[PDB]
Amino acid sequence: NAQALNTLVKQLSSNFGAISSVLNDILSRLDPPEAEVQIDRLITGRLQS
Amino acid sequence: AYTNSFTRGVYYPDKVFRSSVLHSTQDLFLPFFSNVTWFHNPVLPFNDGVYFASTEKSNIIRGWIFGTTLDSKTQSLLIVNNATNVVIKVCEFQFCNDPFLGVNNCTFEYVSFKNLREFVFKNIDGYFKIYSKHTPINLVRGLPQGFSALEPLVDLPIGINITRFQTLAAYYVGYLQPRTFLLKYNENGTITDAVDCALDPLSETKCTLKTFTVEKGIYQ
Amino acid sequence: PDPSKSKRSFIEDLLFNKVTKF
Amino acid sequence: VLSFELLHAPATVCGPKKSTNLVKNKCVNFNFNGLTGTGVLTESNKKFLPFQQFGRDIADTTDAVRDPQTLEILDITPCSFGGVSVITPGTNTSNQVA
Amino acid sequence: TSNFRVQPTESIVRFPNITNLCPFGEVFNATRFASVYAWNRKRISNCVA
Repeated sequence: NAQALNTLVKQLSSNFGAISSVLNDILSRLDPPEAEVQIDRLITGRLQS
Repeated sequence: AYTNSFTRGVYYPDKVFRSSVLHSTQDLFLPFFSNVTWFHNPVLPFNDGVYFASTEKSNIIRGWIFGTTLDSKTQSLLIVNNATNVVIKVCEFQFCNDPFLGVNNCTFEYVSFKNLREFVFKNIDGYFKIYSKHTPINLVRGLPQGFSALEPLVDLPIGINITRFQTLAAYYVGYLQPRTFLLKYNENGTITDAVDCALDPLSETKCTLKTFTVEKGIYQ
Repeated sequence: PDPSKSKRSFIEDLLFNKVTKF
Repeated sequence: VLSFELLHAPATVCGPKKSTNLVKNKCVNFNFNGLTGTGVLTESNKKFLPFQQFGRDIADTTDAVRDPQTLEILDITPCSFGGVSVITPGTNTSNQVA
Repeated sequence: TSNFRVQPTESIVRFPNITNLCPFGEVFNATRFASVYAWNRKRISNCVA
């Protein structure tokens, strides 16, 4: 259960092919259209995790 | 001529405090037990990054020069030591094999056997950086077996192309390689032990487990 | 149980000792 | 007449440095040197080395920061949070809840 | 039914103390310049705008 919870936490930092895993990067660097595509990659990653 | 590097050439990879913990990173680092070149002198290649060290007594070494040419056509990097401190410039000088006596289209400038001094000179392409350490040692010419990490001094926002370096006590040179490492941090934020992941299968096991101790068994 | 203590037994205490973000 | 030019060299004159007063022991939104977040900022004894700017826990999550305007090494607690659950008898018998 | 989360009471920013007068008062308060063709150029760098 420690390995499961720590792996679930570390996967927050994985990029899943998005520009960054720090969500505030996308929200500050990109205009809403392209930001939705990069956030949808992170959602797809974190959700599959 | 050559000498064993033991466990020297570890440096703080990022500006992050960590405590009572094991952390792992992949970057340019000096391999454990590598052959450093022994000296007590010529122009040398930089490769992807330089480790440099000397058995200091009275701050004998006057500085270093780095670049593609080291001989005009571009602002080659110049570094110089005054007392405990450092002078830095980028210069198009074209001196002979006595640049310490030769003493430039410049675009950047800055000013800051009893001992061992150690330095890492690194290009990140996100500009250039320097890491350092100073300690007492036993008066032996060969690098003593022991551990401490090198700490950052400067970022140079200079963009200068580097492929060779030159120097202005015994001394040693080695080269950084893209390698994974494991780093142990004590309570007080300090890197205090390490593993070079590729060194041997036991070292690779330590790095597989994210530990320093391995129990009896079989591990992929 | 030891009544002087979480009123566990002696052997229950060894078991509670050996077994060992937001 | 003052002339303004921009080259590939790193600029040394910026004069921006967005900053505010620093509030301890309350839940607050924050930025330190571009590290953004939100949580309860607190004092700490955590011995950052002079070049260290940020601190992290075992699960890589940030736990401390240097204030760039003082010597303070703060510890960052997350926002206080938790699930809310409603205790109810069956609605057929009473409408009271806790 | 829901998740409680103690909201940010206020917002904070910290960056290094720029707080260094730029050498600009030595030119505006000067009492001697030059001609229009023989103008000078005082290279100003490393300060706070």
